[PDB]
Amino acid sequence: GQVPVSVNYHFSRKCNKECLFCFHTATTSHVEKPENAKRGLTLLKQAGMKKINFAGGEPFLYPKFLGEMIDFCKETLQLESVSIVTNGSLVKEQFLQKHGRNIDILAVSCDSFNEATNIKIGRGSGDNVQKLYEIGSWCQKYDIKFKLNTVVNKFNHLEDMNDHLNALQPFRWKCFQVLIVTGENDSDKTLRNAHSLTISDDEFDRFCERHSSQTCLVPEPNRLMAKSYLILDEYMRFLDRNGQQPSKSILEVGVQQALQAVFWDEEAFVERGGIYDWN
Ligand SMILES: Nc1ccn([C@@H]2O[C@H](COP(=O)(O)OP(=O)(O)OP(=O)(O)O)[C@@H](O)[C@H]2O)c(=O)n1
Ligand SMILES: C[S@@+](CC[C@H](N)C(=O)[O-])C[C@H]1O[C@@H](n2cnc3c(N)ncnc32)[C@H](O)[C@@H]1O
Ligand code: SF4
Repeated sequence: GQVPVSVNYHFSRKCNKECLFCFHTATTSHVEKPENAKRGLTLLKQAGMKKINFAGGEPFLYPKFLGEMIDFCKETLQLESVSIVTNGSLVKEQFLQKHGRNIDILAVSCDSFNEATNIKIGRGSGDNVQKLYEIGSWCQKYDIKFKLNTVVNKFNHLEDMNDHLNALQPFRWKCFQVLIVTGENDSDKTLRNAHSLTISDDEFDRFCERHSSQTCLVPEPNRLMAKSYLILDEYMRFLDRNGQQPSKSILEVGVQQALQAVFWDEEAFVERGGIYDWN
């Protein structure tokens, strides 16, 4: 069986924002009890997990749970890399002061540095860029690696972000071609429809070209993003991200049997840079 070296745990689906492309929508409000999440994280560690990314959903809607899991994953499990990805709006300095020793990487999602763009996308009410710079400075202060995630879409594919990126200096800048996920953002029956925001291969490439002097840039065209992640849902089942049913929960059948039920393109994972110096 595959070794689940780097795992995204979408532990909640609730979110405070309305990004028009969102591919992990608010279809439930279930979250595992802390004791059960810690058991699941323990099984993943024992199966060879090195890196955990907390996602959703917006993680900072659940700071008590998130802090508990981050402290556990570093202090108890001794994971090599504990990461979070957040829209940044609800992050407070106090959280990084309290839990910063246990956070390896903090990724903030900001798709543009024109505040009109972030508002039209539906992520922001006009303070995302300001908040991003603030979080950048806190990571500096609390010894956290600072990472930026950008979705390249119809509304921002012509933008030039170089001066900002030169000011921010994240160690890692993920540039995702907006991705369609069956059952999440692919019709008018779903909570989103991203079809009107999708871009050509050539548009995505010209964006990456515009930013070719950024050595932190990590591009992810649809080909490399689609099946290259290990994704646990709010019940700690692995998701196939293609319309297939989830696995059974790792808490019910164990990691090996759960992972067997999904496809994970390990060739894609390596090629996109999934293994890196993540502490
Ligand atoms: N088909 C896919 C592919 C990816 N994702 C999600 O998209 C996000 C991408 O965020 P990123 O910061 O790239 O995740 P990490 O795993 O932290 O990336 P890396 O280790 O490469 O820095 C993750 O939450 C992942 O689970 C998804 O929901 N569906
Ligand atoms: C679902 S969000 C969860 C964490 C948090 N709410 C945030 O937005 O950072 C995880 C990452 O996927 C990105 N993402 C969301 N929808 C996407 C899509 N359709 N295609 C590509 N990336 C997308 C987000 O911008 C973010 O960087
Ligand atoms: S991508 Fe936007 S809508 Fe989706 S979970 Fe993150 S902030 Fe919320």
